[PDB]
Amino acid sequence: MDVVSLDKPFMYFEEIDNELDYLPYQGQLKLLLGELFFLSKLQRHGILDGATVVYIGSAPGTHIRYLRDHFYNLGVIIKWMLIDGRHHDPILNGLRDVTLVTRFVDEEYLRSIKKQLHPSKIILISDVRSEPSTADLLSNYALQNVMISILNPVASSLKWRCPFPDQWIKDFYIPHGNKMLQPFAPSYSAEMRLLSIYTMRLTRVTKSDAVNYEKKMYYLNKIVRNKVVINFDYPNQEYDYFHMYFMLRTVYCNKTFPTTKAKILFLQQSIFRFLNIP
Ligand SMILES: Nc1ncnc2c1c(C#Cc1nc3ccccc3[nH]1)cn2[C@@H]1O[C@H](CSCC[C@H](N)C(=O)O)[C@@H](O)[C@H]1O
Repeated sequence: MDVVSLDKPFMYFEEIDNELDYLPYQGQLKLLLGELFFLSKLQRHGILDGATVVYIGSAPGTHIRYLRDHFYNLGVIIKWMLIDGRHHDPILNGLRDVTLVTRFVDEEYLRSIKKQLHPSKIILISDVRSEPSTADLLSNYALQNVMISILNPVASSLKWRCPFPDQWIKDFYIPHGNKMLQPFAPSYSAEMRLLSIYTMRLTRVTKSDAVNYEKKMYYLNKIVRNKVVINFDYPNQEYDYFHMYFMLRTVYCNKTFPTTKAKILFLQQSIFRFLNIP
């Protein structure tokens, strides 16, 4: 891995500044970090407390247990509602504050869960997916807009991977938000998480945006993520660990540590141990 000297990683897609012509249970780690990042940002904004997290497409959702235990141990009052047609990981069983729902959501069912949660704050996390086609994605993203227009969450994190330019169909619309980059994504994934705080204006996505995404993400996965951050004071200086480190320092802990590095190391250790990563 070519060596590089960096002050910070790319945290949002907008920050990628160049382009190029296109672990065990790593998937749970990718979800866990981005959702710890998203929910920790909401905690900083004082809006996570008293909210209800509605996670659609949450199964098996092994990592969600770590998320709940994290905020439960910080004293943050959160109710979870995990909805999926598939059965969740049994490690999510027996938690009074976690509600498991075995159902594929449609418009009608989004209306009813809104009814039963209103007027409580809703935080939406979506990871629904139906290799997928461009029509599958357009259906998925429409459904996610339908989640926002009906559930009207105070914040959302949405699965967001633009369709490839060579499989384009039609321009579509997605919510405004920051496009959060995911460490420990698959080697050449172009998926981000669309993070939005609502104070919902939609954005047109065009075929040129699909070209910009494909090239920016390829540069990120070929060049950026294969670097060693040699100034990085950490047991592992590979970029994805550099990237994970900067996400993890937005996380709160009841425990006190002598240094920030000691805090990130403890958190990473905790996360890997629960996910059974060496
Ligand atoms: N409507 C839904 N509601 C809820 N969950 C849904 C869906 C959905 C769909 C659909 C669909 N196709 C249609 C075709 C025609 C008409 C209407 C249609 N509607 C898929 N999923 C779940 O998304 C997960 C992705 S992996 C997450 C991984 C997870 N985040 C983890 O932590 O491991 C899977 O577990 C899957 O079961």
